[PDB]
Amino acid sequence: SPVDICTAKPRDIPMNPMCIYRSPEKEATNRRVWELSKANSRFATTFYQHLADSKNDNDNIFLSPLSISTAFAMTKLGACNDTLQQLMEVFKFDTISEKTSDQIHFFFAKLNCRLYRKANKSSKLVSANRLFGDKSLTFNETYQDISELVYGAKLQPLDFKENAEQSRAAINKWVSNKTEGRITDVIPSEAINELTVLVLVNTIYFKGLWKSKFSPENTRKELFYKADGESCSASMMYQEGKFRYRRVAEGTQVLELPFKGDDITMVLILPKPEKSLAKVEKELTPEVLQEWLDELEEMMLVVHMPRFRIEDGFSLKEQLQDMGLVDLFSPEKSKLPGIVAEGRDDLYVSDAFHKAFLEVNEEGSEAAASTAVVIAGRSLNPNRVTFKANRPFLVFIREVPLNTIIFMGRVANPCVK
Ligand SMILES: *[C@@H]1O[C@H](CO)[C@@H](O[C@@H]2O[C@H](CO)[C@@H](O[C@@H]3O[C@H](CO[C@H]4O[C@H](CO)[C@@H](O)[C@H](O)[C@@H]4O[C@@H]4O[C@H](CO)[C@@H](O[C@@H]5O[C@H](CO)[C@H](O)[C@H](O)[C@H]5O)[C@H](O)[C@H]4NC(C)=O)[C@@H](O)[C@H](O[C@H]4O[C@H](CO)[C@@H](O)[C@H](O)[C@@H]4O[C@@H]4O[C@H](CO)[C@@H](O)[C@H](O)[C@@H]4O)[C@@H]3O)[C@H](O)[C@H]2NC(C)=O)[C@H](O)[C@H]1NC(C)=O
Ligand SMILES: *[C@@H]1O[C@H](CO)[C@@H](O[C@@H]2O[C@H](CO)[C@@H](O)[C@H](O)[C@H]2NC(C)=O)[C@H](O)[C@H]1NC(C)=O
Ligand SMILES: *[C@@H]1O[C@H](CO)[C@@H](O)[C@H](O)[C@H]1NC(C)=O
Ligand SMILES: *[C@@H]1O[C@H](CO)[C@@H](O)[C@H](O)[C@H]1NC(C)=O
Repeated sequence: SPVDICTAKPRDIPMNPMCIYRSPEKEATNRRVWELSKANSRFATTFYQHLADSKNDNDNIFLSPLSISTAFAMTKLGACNDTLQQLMEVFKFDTISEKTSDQIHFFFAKLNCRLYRKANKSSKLVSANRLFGDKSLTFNETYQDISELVYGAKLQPLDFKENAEQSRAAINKWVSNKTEGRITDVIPSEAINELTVLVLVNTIYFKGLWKSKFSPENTRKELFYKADGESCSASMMYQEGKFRYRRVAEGTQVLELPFKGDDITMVLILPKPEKSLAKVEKELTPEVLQEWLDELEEMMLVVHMPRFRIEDGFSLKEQLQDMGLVDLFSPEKSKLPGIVAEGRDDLYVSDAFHKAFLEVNEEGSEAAASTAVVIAGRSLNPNRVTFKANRPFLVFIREVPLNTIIFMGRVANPCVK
């Protein structure tokens, strides 16, 4: 073969983007891949807190932080100066020993190969990345080749200048194809206009089978009482088995439900019966979570968990700006000269969107998500569909061997609307 970046060694691919940043001084590939995972999780939890804090406590939250990271790592390929430094610091890519910014993508390809280049039994875990550039412009060749080489991202030309809305529909349909119909409207209406230069897209799809499934015979319907609202119907599944469990500080229950193969698991964090999720969420760090996992012991238990689905869609502009990502979104100060032929400097991100889906039932779980960075479109207002319910719990879908948070969120409403 020409190249499988997966087997390749760091001194093989000539992965040399426009600008490089050196992180201040504060196997080697395998240890760096483990370091990338910690970065992603610190980004995950920190990002989670800002998102949580901007939403109602009784509303659902669901996302793929990995997706986001990937999408903005692709965006980082043509960044420069403070925009390059900001991307590095916000996604915690500057927490790895290797100071070079160009090295990050290499380990991200390693990480991605481990994740999605096995296709391991009863654990469909696939990912697709794509760049959608205006059809009249000329993209830097090095940028295109590296984006394809590292992220598997080809550049599909779309007429943004004359057919913006047709282009948006084309991108949403591409995302729909890669997520099995789960993600249908990543880009919201009017996000893409006539001046849109490029859209960077990531998508992840999961479908797992439970290692120990619930039987539909034992599933029963029961009334769920919303915050102040009325009641709704929720389908509660039941099962009795041996699960890795632990009740940590303050009556906080941590339960792990493995997927066939044991490489991918779902983790549930339920706050004490009366208490809220605010404390757990406020003190939520990667290290806290790792401590909890380390305290888990196998144990016979009865599991009552709902059969449900939750979708969540939002802009990421607010939260990332608050986290330190300011330059990228400013027309005036954004620096992305590695994308368009002739090192073009007037590009900035107008908005970035995320749409995630989660479905849990008797046979297993299925998740999907998509991130999309729009360069030079219109910046709109986050259309909030605040759906309040009660007594929420945390959900995490992780890859065990690779220390990776794929999906993450809060299920507050288990009813079927
Ligand atoms: C998104 O769009 C896609 C279309 O663009 C949709 O995909 C369509 O999905 C259906 C199934 O869901 C699929 O049917 C299968 O077709 C198989 C193979 O097609 C290939 O045909 C020859 C060889 O067979 C290839 O050379 C040819 O190019 C075909 O198509 C390409 O296939 C690749 C993958 O092989 C495609 O996908 C890419 O895959 C890569 C992975 O590296 C990555 O995930 C990409 O992201 C992904 O895009 C690519 O789209 C295709 N390229 C081109 C240029 O077209 C059949 O082999 C298969 O049939 C088996 O299954 C049935 C069902 O159970 C059995 O009954 C059959 O017998 C058969 O089983 C076999 O039986 C043998 C006995 O003879 C036995 O020995 C053997 O082991 C096996 O058991 C099945 O019919 C469509 O082909 C596919 N469309 C296209 C155009 O390919 C997708 O649904 C869309 N998603 C949404 C949500 O809309
Ligand atoms: C496309 O981007 C590549 C880098 O990703 C540019 O190539 C660089 O060219 C300048 C020459 O002045 C030097 O910095 C290096 O020789 C090249 N590589 C690196 C690592 O920077 C190339 O100029 C860009 N092409 C266009 C037309 O914009
Ligand atoms: C960053 O900006 C300065 C000027 O603002 C420029 O001279 C330099 O080439 C840029 N990139 C790096 C890697 O410093
Ligand atoms: C994972 O298990 C199934 C066995 O049929 C298959 O998809 C694949 O061969 C296995 N993955 C690897 C890494 O071999």
